[PDB]
Amino acid sequence: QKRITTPYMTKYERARVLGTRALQIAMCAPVMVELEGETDPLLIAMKELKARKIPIIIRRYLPDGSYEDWGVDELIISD
Amino acid sequence: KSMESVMVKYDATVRNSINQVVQLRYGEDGLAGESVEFQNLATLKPSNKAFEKKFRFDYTNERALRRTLQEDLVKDVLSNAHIQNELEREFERMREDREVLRVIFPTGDSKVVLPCNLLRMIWNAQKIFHINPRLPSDLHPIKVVEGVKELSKKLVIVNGDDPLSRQAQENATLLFNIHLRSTLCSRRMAEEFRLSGEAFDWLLGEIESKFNQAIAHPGEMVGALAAQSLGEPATQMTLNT
Amino acid sequence: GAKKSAIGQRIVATLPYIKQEVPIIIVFRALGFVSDRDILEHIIYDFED
Amino acid sequence: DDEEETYRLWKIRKTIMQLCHDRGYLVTQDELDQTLEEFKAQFGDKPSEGRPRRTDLTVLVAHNDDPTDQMFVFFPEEPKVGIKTIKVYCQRMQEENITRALIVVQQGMTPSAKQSLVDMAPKYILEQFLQQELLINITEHELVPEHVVMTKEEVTELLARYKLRENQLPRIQAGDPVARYFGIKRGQVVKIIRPSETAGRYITYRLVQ
Amino acid sequence: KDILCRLEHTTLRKVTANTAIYYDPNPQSTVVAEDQEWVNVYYEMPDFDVARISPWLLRVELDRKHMTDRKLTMEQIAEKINAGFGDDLNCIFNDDNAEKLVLRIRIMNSDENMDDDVFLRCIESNMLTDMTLQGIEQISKVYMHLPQTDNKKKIIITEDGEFKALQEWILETDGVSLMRVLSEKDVDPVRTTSNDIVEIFTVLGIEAVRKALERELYHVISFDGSYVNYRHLALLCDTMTCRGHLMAITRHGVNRQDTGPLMKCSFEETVDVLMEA
Repeated sequence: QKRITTPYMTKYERARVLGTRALQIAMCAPVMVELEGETDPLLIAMKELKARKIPIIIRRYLPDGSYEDWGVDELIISD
Repeated sequence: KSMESVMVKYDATVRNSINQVVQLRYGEDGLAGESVEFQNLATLKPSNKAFEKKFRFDYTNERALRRTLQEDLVKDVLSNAHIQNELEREFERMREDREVLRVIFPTGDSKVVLPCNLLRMIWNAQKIFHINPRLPSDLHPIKVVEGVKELSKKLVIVNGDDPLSRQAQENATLLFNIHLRSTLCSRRMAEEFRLSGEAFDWLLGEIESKFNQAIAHPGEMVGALAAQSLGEPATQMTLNT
Repeated sequence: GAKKSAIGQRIVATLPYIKQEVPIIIVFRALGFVSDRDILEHIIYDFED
Repeated sequence: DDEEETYRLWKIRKTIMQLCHDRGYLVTQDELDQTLEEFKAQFGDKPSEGRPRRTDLTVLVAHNDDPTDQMFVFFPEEPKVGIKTIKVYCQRMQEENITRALIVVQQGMTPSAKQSLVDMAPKYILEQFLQQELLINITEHELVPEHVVMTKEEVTELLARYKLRENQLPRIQAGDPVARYFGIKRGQVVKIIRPSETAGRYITYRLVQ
Repeated sequence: KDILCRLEHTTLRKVTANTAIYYDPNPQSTVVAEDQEWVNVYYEMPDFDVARISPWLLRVELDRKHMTDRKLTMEQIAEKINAGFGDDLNCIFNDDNAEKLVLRIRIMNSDENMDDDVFLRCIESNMLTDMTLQGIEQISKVYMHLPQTDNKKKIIITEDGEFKALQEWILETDGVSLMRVLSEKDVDPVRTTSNDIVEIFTVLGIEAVRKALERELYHVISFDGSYVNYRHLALLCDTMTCRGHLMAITRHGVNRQDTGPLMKCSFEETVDVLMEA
């Protein structure tokens, strides 16, 4: 690793990922984790985050401009 | 309007819109404002003689130790000089930490703001594990001392391979580490808490998870929060005192 | 100025349509009573103090 | 009172010994803990009709880091140092052959003397000080935090670890007394250590501009 | 109390019960009868009479109670007024035993061999207003009180180690004169503090202001009973002192900044900055 940025997902990163996953589900994104009879995109997105199956990589910008790439599975939910 | 620009970066350094650093760590502790809670050190306030007696953990009597420890554990402590030396070492280190606390505060008030309260969790642990005060602790004394050291190593506010970055984390956790040593001192654990070895391990895990949650998330705008927070007290203040 | 302090404070009187404040003695002379005693009697009814 | 003036001179000398110690110049242990009675016997009871003449109070100290580097402090009988008198001090400094030098002023130095000081910026530099300010020590005051000199290599380490520019670190003005007392070179970073209730300690870096 | 009297400012008008001008051509003339007995002993040895004798006499009466309150002696006042005036002013004083305290002043005889009348009046008025006999001009009055609060009381660590608070008399002075008070002997520089932030910047330094500002923010918030975390207070002083100079939170302070022209455009100085950009 050797990265100053925290391995755990930041609260702001968690909010954006959940919003993005919910946005994809409403559009008609294929579900990595099957919904438990849920018509609400936000509810499915939270279960997908717990599963960590979401296909999202987050790029973190350092002051020097170095970029850190973290997979959703690698990131640890803040809550 | 003036403080809205100030914000915390990914490296956790608070900076202005110009990006000039305002603080290396947010709040000088790099921890969330809500997470810190008031706790009593209970080291500086008691007299030196009272502090020495409280943490002495003397094995010479062999009867006070027998009351606070299981028969197998106390005989093992007497059998090995090294185990006794470790018990003496923690007390000596605690005395140095107490002198550091006196340097930090001339008043030396016990009250301080720290992220995790060990006492509240220990009380919850005693109820969960149904710990009995009459029963002597089943946890070996050296294991209690090693557990405090392991927890301090696990929690790092700043992680840097280069020297002075690791030292910065030690300064950030210095107050918490001194409180951790006094609360989890082997003499104190055996004398009153009598916590089981599993309960102590559970407590160490609980503190680590809460401490990681305590660290402030990067990208927060600290300046905007600070300016609005000051306004609410200003309204309470009378126009003419 | 110490010389100004030694003479004492001057009671300049503001009047309508004047560029700068006019001293009471000058305005009193303009009204009349040119003699110093006449100006003094209006300013102080009793000279006992 | 002439005797009170001698007491003031002792306070200035004791603060000067602390001031070079903050710079890192070697200082005699006795001078750091010098008492008024010892100073009064050593230099004379009173300046008027007495051995002290605002002269011979000059102190020469050699830097611990560099033996050749030395600091010399000049005391003037005149309340404001004359333009000619500073030139005489510069000639004495030329014999000393030390770039570092200090001047203590009883009152306020003439502006023309300051103009002479600025032109010779590269060598034989002089730092103006006020004798009244030297009566007390700024470092001893509780409100002033600890100041630690940092080498350029040490300054590079902090910048590299947190990816901060020298400009990013909070700036400290040259005019404030603590910067002058330490005599940190402009553009250098001086570490400030202040106790924090939340963490128990904090470290911040100040860049002199 | 004696140190408080030294700190408190005193002037000639306060010490003198009254000041009067009399015409005495010679000490023997004795226009005022009471001064003659002490004057006669002074008359036996003539001083400064060789060149000429002064026709105009300035007579000063000092209340004993005023001298006792300020711990000031007429003889010390006479020597200090003579100093810095050369031979222009000559002062003679009554014996300490005599109940009345009188200072007799004769104008310089050298000039005889500015109208002398108004010159005597001008010297008398100028000295009374600007005497600065004792104390600091900046501080009008000094008050002595003992503080109940433990923090104000001196705090020491005992051999037992229990913290001990000892009550010490403290002085409160109107106005701000931090540098002069610290210069005065038997005064603790570390304990003494000045409310004015600018005074702290001039003597203590910028970082001392940063610590003082955090303490001031905590003190004002504590007074209304509200609580604010240390982090918020620390940030406000740190951003203010980040420049290294004291800056007020005002439009002019924002105008002098490294911020871009669009921020200045949002600050109502858009026309000038955009043309400059």
